[PDB]
Order: sequence, then C-alpha cells, then structure tokens
Amino acid sequence: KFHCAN
Amino acid sequence: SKKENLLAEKVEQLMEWSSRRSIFRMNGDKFRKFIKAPPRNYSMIVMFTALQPQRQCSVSRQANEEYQILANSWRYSSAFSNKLFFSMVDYDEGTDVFQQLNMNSAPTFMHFPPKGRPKRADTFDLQRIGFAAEQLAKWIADRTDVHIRVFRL
Repeated sequence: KFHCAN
Repeated sequence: SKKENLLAEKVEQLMEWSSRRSIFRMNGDKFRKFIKAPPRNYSMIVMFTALQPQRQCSVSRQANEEYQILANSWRYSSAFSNKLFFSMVDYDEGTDVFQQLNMNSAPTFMHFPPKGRPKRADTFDLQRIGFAAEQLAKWIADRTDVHIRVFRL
C-alpha cells in the first residue's frame, strides 16, 4: 500500500 | 589509503553529476552506492516523493517546487561545496528504498549524515512546519551547519 493526498 | 582514494573518486563522481543536475534522481542502486555505502565525508539531503501524474500527489508536487528552489539556491551560493548534495527518490523508481525505510506515503525530507545513521531530527517535521524552501534551509543548517540562503526570482 502507498497513499498520498489527492 | 585505498579507502581514502576511493572516497575521493566517489566525491568526484558526485561533483560531475552536479555539473549536470542540481538534484540527483536516484533508484535503489544509486541510493545504496552514494547514500548508504561507506566511505562518505558528505551529507546527503533526500526528498522522497511520488511525482507521477497518475498518482496526483498534490503535496509531493508542491514540495518538489520548494525543493527545486532550495537546490538552485545552493548551486548559486558562495557556500556551495562538495560536503552536501541533494537527491530525490521517487516511489515508482525506488520502491525498494521506500520499503527498506518503512515508508508508505510521500513526501519526506531526510538528512543522511556521513557517519552513522539519521537521528530523530534528521527527518524534517513537514506536518508541523510546511515545506517552504526557507524552512527546509533552516532545518539543513540545524543538521549540517551548512547555511543556504534562499533566492527567489
């Protein structure tokens, strides 16, 4: 998993 | 020393890279060679980022803009030396580095000292401070005793 804001 | 000589050569490679780039874009092999592997007598600043358009990482985009200003300011500074360099690792190019560092988001700014491993304050406190180039510069001065006075056109 990787996440970033917008 | 063999090691001293190899260090000198390594630094010359980084100085050659500097003639073509203000920020060194690294994959895992380059990160390991120039940032993790001994010998080093220089500090490395690294921006961990995710700039691919499809991810639409807005914070990474803005932080890269400020990092570019910072690294440009260094290039033109009277302080410029072979004792500090700027790098970036994009998640999609250095996924293995992010995994090794237990990172599942971006961006992050770190200082890797020449000797030993990063200390607590060697991760910039982005979520408290924001990422204005001037604030990155203040942190770098606190960690490295190199003072980059940011220029804006």
